[PDB]
Amino acid sequence: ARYGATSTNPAKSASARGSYLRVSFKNTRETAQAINGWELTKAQKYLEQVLDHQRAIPFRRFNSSIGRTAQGKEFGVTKARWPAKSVKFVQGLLQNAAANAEAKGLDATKLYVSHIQVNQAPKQRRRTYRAHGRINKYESSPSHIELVVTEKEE
Amino acid sequence: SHRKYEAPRHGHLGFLPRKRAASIRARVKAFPKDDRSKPVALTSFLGYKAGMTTIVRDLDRPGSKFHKREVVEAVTVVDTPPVVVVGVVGYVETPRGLRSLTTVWAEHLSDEVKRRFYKNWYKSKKKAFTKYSAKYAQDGAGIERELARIKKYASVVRVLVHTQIRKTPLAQKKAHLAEIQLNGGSISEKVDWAREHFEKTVAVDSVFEQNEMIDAIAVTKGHGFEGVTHRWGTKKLPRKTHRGLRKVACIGAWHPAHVMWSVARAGQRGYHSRTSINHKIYRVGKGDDEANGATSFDRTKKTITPMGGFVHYGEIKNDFIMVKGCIPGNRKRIVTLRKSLYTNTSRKALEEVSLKWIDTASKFGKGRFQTPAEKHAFMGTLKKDL
RNA sequence: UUGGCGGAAAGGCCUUGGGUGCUUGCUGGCGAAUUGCAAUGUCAUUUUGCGUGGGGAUAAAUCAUUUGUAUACGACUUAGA
RNA sequence: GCGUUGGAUUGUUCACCCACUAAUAGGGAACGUGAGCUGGGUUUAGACCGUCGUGAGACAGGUUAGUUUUACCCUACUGAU
RNA sequence: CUAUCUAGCGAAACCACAGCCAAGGGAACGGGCUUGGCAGAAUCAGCGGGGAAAGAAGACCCUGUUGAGCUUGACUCUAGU
RNA sequence: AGAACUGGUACGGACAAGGGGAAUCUGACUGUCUAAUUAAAACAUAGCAUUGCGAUGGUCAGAAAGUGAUGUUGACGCAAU
RNA sequence: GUGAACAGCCUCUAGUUGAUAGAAUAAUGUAGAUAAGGGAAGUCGGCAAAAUAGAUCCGUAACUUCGGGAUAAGGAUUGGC
RNA sequence: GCCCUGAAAAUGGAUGGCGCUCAAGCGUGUUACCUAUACUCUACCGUCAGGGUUGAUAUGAUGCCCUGACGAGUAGGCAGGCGUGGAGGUCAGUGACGAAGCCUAGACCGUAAGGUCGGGUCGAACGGCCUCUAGUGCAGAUCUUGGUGGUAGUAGCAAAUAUUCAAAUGAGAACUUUGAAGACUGAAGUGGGGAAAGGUUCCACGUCAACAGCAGUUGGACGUGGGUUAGUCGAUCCUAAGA
RNA sequence: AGAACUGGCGAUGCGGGAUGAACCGAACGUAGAGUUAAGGUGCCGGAAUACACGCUCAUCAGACACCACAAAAGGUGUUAG
RNA sequence: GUCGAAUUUGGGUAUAGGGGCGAAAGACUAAUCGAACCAUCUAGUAGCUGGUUCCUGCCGAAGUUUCCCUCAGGAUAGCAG
RNA sequence: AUAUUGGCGAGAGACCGAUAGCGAACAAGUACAGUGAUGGAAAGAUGAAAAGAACUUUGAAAAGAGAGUGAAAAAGUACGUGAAAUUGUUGAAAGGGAAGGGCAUUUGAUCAGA
Ligand SMILES: [K+]
Ligand SMILES: [K+]
Ligand SMILES: [Mg+2]
Ligand SMILES: [Mg+2]
Ligand SMILES: [Mg+2]
Ligand SMILES: [Mg+2]
Ligand SMILES: [Mg+2]
Ligand SMILES: [Mg+2]
Ligand SMILES: [Mg+2]
Ligand SMILES: [Mg+2]
Ligand SMILES: [Mg+2]
Ligand SMILES: [Mg+2]
Ligand SMILES: [Mg+2]
Ligand SMILES: [Mg+2]
Ligand SMILES: [Mg+2]
Ligand SMILES: [Mg+2]
Ligand SMILES: [Mg+2]
Ligand SMILES: [Mg+2]
Ligand SMILES: [Mg+2]
Ligand SMILES: [Mg+2]
Ligand SMILES: [Mg+2]
Ligand SMILES: [Mg+2]
Ligand SMILES: [Mg+2]
Ligand SMILES: [Mg+2]
Ligand SMILES: [Mg+2]
Ligand SMILES: [Mg+2]
Ligand SMILES: [Mg+2]
Ligand SMILES: [Mg+2]
Ligand SMILES: [Mg+2]
Ligand SMILES: [Mg+2]
Ligand SMILES: [Mg+2]
Ligand SMILES: [Mg+2]
Ligand SMILES: [Mg+2]
Ligand SMILES: [Mg+2]
Ligand SMILES: [Mg+2]
Ligand SMILES: [Mg+2]
Ligand SMILES: [Mg+2]
Ligand SMILES: [Mg+2]
Ligand SMILES: [Mg+2]
Ligand SMILES: [Mg+2]
Ligand SMILES: [Mg+2]
Ligand SMILES: [Mg+2]
Ligand SMILES: [Mg+2]
Ligand SMILES: [Mg+2]
Ligand SMILES: [Mg+2]
Ligand SMILES: [Mg+2]
Ligand SMILES: [Mg+2]
Ligand SMILES: [Mg+2]
Ligand SMILES: [Mg+2]
Ligand SMILES: [Mg+2]
Ligand SMILES: [Mg+2]
Ligand SMILES: [Mg+2]
Ligand SMILES: [Mg+2]
Ligand SMILES: [Mg+2]
Ligand SMILES: [Mg+2]
Ligand SMILES: [Mg+2]
Ligand SMILES: [Mg+2]
Ligand SMILES: [Mg+2]
Ligand SMILES: [Mg+2]
Ligand SMILES: [Mg+2]
Ligand SMILES: [Mg+2]
Ligand SMILES: [Mg+2]
Ligand SMILES: [Mg+2]
Ligand SMILES: [Mg+2]
Ligand SMILES: [Mg+2]
Ligand SMILES: [Mg+2]
Ligand SMILES: [Mg+2]
Ligand SMILES: [Mg+2]
Ligand SMILES: [Mg+2]
Ligand SMILES: [Mg+2]
Ligand SMILES: [Mg+2]
Ligand SMILES: [Mg+2]
Ligand SMILES: [Mg+2]
Ligand SMILES: [Mg+2]
Ligand SMILES: [Mg+2]
Ligand SMILES: [Mg+2]
Ligand SMILES: [Mg+2]
Ligand SMILES: [Mg+2]
Ligand SMILES: [Mg+2]
Ligand SMILES: [Mg+2]
Repeated sequence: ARYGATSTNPAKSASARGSYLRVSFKNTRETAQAINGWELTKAQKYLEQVLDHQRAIPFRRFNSSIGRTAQGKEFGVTKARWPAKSVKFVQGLLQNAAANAEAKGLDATKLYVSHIQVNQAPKQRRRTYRAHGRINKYESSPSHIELVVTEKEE
Repeated sequence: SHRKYEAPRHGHLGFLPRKRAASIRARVKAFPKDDRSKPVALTSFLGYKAGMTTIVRDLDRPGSKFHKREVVEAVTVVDTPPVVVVGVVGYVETPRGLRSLTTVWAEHLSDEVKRRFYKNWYKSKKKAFTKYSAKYAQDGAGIERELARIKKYASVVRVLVHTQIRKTPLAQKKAHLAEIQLNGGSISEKVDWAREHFEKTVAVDSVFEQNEMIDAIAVTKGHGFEGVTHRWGTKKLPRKTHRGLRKVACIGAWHPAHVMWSVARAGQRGYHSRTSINHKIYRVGKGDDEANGATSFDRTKKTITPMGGFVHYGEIKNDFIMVKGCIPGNRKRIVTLRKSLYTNTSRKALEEVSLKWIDTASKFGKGRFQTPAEKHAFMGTLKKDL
């Protein structure tokens, strides 16, 4: 309960979330922003294509010195990637939201991703060993992911 | 302090930037100055670099220690199929430079030139110029008025011509379209020349002649990212050098506190547009003319195509221009040959070559035989055949 | 509406003929008010969307595969109903 | 504007000589340039000699050995979208 | 084999704010100030001119009425003899 | 050990495995040290020379001892250079 | 087994197949090499690299503490049957 | 007098720039004009000074009012005030019908320190006034503790020749098991054992939240258990340097 | 580098000298109006491309003190003596 | 480089901080050596560096005299509240 | 009669209130480090009561969406409240080699006062 700021009808909306998921926060944010606002089935097809390496997730914020690819032209970017782990997590949350929408009795053909946000979970801490007997952090950046799918109206 | 030992600069600053050319076809940035008394003729031609070979010819150079005896010279052979005239472009003089007033194309365009106007030909609907072809419905009233505007205006007239690349062994299959300036007086006749020549082919015999000095404009062979040592010829650092020795040691003084444009730095080498001048044509041979590679002294029935074909290009079956030395660009690459921009009279030009022998041995190795007939005559009978 | 001229950024200029409206060139009749003593007292041009009608035509590019005249990756050059 | 060298000795700058050359002009750019190099010298710690000092030690006195670290940031430049 | 790209993983140095120049003056070498030149999103790979780059409260020099190692008929003592 | 024949005169056919000579300065040599910048000509060495001492002693320990090392020793020894 | 050999290389018993991987093959690197002619002209300095290398036979200087120098130097041969 | 020669330095650049030639240059004269936190007047704030006013209801004579002048400021001094923890008195002060706290480009008051209110969140205490008291105010101290960034999804995860196919298990297999192939350690081993050390890592079962810098169904991980059998092997006995 | 008197900066803002601690003017509570100081009135830039008498043409003209430089010596350049 | 005797090394043992040990480098003595590590005296002293926490109002300096083992400090007189 | 930072038993405070107060409010001289002498932390709070989420559905599962308990789940044992740095989503605005600021006004948004 108590998702992020949403401006859609809870009666026409269905939500899903995953917390403390050990997946890169930056990659998951880019994956979520790639499908934010999309139709449910179109977003699922796009995520399957990304997993197949047929389309790519455009990296807009966490993209410094990552690399260039030709699949970013449709998104007006040169920097896109294929964050398979984030795509799988978001696909799991999308199918969870589809199940909840079906349970509530929403039109699956009118479902679009009305809201999706990824934020930083508490970091899981490990240690790495560095020259001259030094110890540095090796922390992961897990994600809390949430999304709400709503029936499109006029 | 000073350099303490003077040395000429590494590299030429007039060839900057050392970036990739914007197109695989080098632009002709200058055409011969128009002399309004000569007949209307093309000032350039479009061909493809096939490869190199060697010839023997008597050197006609009075005053030389080695006059009137035989020299072996490298020559580059460029396949030059006739270009089809498919358009006409007029340029009027403006205080801001030359400006294209209008362009009048031919009625019917081959798929070869139409392919240039598409990136995906296989899935296209080939609608190009279909409404333009309707401009010739009954009399081409719009067309003749458009040509009349070119005559009333447009102090410079260029024809739009494209290569017949399906006649070359290239798998490209897409023609190269270029504008060639029409030199010769009576601009009205230039449009008359172009209009009459719509859908018509122009052969290399009408542009180039034997012994003529022509200009080679082509995009050089690309070599990707290159270090300073080979990109500019800078001195290799000693073997003792830490962090590598294929570098430039000092890239700048403390002040100005910036790397200067004149310092050799690593980057892309090659694939640059070059215009190399004063290359002499030694042959204007004809594709239909069997025994292309023969001379008045050999008479052996052999074409210009080397035994086994030009390496990486194939067999030459069209008109070809043989130039002395080498030209920018690699094999299979589109090249444009233009007239010399001045009248060169130095006894290197105006010197009339007559070939004595043309090398037709295989470029695929240490070729021993000019013709398959000679190979059989030498080795005799083999077990496989012959 | 007729014809001509203008390519330097022409996109405008000149002209034949008729139609309609005004005509303060001159002489008349009618109306104004209350915006209350002034309040720019809203009259111009610049895009965009939308609805109603009429006119007009019925593609490409990118990804993916491939090529290698190219190339770190992009990019470039290709080919494929 | 365009060139202004190859070498013997010496860490050397400088100097001198051999030789070619058209010429072997003089300089700056934090006495340009060590996250460009090298470390021959100077300029740590080891060691020898001469002089000085009673001595520990001193020497623009000589000699030998002696770790040259980091760029992935911004800009600049070279290329590339 | 890297470097490059991708899947997964994933730090550190450093960080007044930050980042285009020329000249002027200025704490006498500016990224900011003044006068000019200029100046168009977002970027990738190299690179080592600059950030008087980073690493260390300069180890060279000086001061301190701060030491310490060592030496000598410095001063004052002392084990032993 | 020898001979004949044989071969793209190859044959320690891969592996394996001294470069050599003429000298100069310096330390005799073998050996030892600054672990983590100095392996050296530095230290050590046999050799040479000097000094002290016959035990109620020389040299050196212990705060002191009915305490010790040399000494389970004796000048061809121990101790200090 | 080859080989003087616990040298190097390969194999039998036994054990392992464990180091994050995939795709291309730019620059600059790390490691390994080659290079026509010249042969230290590079450099402080032959640094680094190359050259020599096993075995049999011939031959082997100055000097010397007569013990060495010495594998001096310089040469010839090497397989299979 | 003006101008020219004398008059050569290094990034491209400076009457400030543009530019200016009976000047927009130089010498000189006459006016008009522009504007400083300066000057004149006025308004308001504060400070200082001189006064008026207990003839009352007049509760603020530290009060009210009149008049004149002034106001820069580091080190520094003094004065008047704001705020915090706690304390005595008082407001028979506020509050579960919501105290404190926190958020609030919402409003008001004060020059300011700050104060007050509206809304949201929240849940148990708290405040105005007179006065007392101090462990009483932070932007720095390469300040301390803790947390968090850009760097940055970047550097990188490159020594030890090397892995490949199929099946099984499993939600999921480059990494687990089995089989096949190809290799390596090549007996001074990547083999078989032991001493020091470790202490259950040995083995079985179930099992993957964390670790195995990828992954994982596997493990020297996790949870539960099982396992070390001596007259002859050692300690134990003896003595060595020594204590 | 060191003294004397005074004024300033330090401690000080403002207008001007583009830019500047010291120079010129003027010292500062919050504002309005007016006039000015020094400095300026081609544009940047508010203010006369004002008036008047003359001088100067520079193939490195010249352009407001502090101040950001120029000299001796020359010129039938030109002007006045 | 050395590799059969001044060899390498396991275990036990002895030498402990102004002490040991040192084929000697001020070398080693548990990543610590020109005097190890731990705790305490100790919150050691520092004329030296850094920091020093709310507002407003009023006034408002000095780098000068003399003395000091004094010249980075203090006292004194002066300036100021 | 005088001393008493130790032991035992008490009564108190203008003392501190979990980075404070003893190092230790808690399995604190504990975990852990060092060969050793010694060094030595961090760490309190759901809710009145677990009433700690029965059950349905999606997923292999962790969990999610419903349902439910509860005064409150804006209290879910990662729990009284829940700031800032920093981050995501949505909304609004600006942006030619910084940004932030002052005077004055335009414009947009919002708002008290009679
Ligand atoms: K001393
Ligand atoms: K010392
Ligand atoms: Mg970048
Ligand atoms: Mg490491
Ligand atoms: Mg370590
Ligand atoms: Mg020079
Ligand atoms: Mg070349
Ligand atoms: Mg090196
Ligand atoms: Mg060939
Ligand atoms: Mg220098
Ligand atoms: Mg440098
Ligand atoms: Mg360096
Ligand atoms: Mg040296
Ligand atoms: Mg002496
Ligand atoms: Mg990178
Ligand atoms: Mg500058
Ligand atoms: Mg200067
Ligand atoms: Mg700076
Ligand atoms: Mg500016
Ligand atoms: Mg670099
Ligand atoms: Mg730099
Ligand atoms: Mg210092
Ligand atoms: Mg220091
Ligand atoms: Mg003193
Ligand atoms: Mg003292
Ligand atoms: Mg002392
Ligand atoms: Mg020796
Ligand atoms: Mg020996
Ligand atoms: Mg050493
Ligand atoms: Mg060494
Ligand atoms: Mg044998
Ligand atoms: Mg060679
Ligand atoms: Mg050779
Ligand atoms: Mg030779
Ligand atoms: Mg030399
Ligand atoms: Mg040399
Ligand atoms: Mg060598
Ligand atoms: Mg020999
Ligand atoms: Mg010899
Ligand atoms: Mg002059
Ligand atoms: Mg002016
Ligand atoms: Mg004047
Ligand atoms: Mg005023
Ligand atoms: Mg004041
Ligand atoms: Mg208190
Ligand atoms: Mg409340
Ligand atoms: Mg706020
Ligand atoms: Mg409560
Ligand atoms: Mg305090
Ligand atoms: Mg703070
Ligand atoms: Mg402060
Ligand atoms: Mg700090
Ligand atoms: Mg910290
Ligand atoms: Mg990386
Ligand atoms: Mg690496
Ligand atoms: Mg490996
Ligand atoms: Mg593997
Ligand atoms: Mg297997
Ligand atoms: Mg093997
Ligand atoms: Mg096991
Ligand atoms: Mg892992
Ligand atoms: Mg895992
Ligand atoms: Mg276990
Ligand atoms: Mg026994
Ligand atoms: Mg001062
Ligand atoms: Mg000035
Ligand atoms: Mg004056
Ligand atoms: Mg003006
Ligand atoms: Mg003169
Ligand atoms: Mg010493
Ligand atoms: Mg103190
Ligand atoms: Mg005052
Ligand atoms: Mg000081
Ligand atoms: Mg505590
Ligand atoms: Mg808490
Ligand atoms: Mg509540
Ligand atoms: Mg909470
Ligand atoms: Mg925040
Ligand atoms: Mg930009
Ligand atoms: Mg502004």
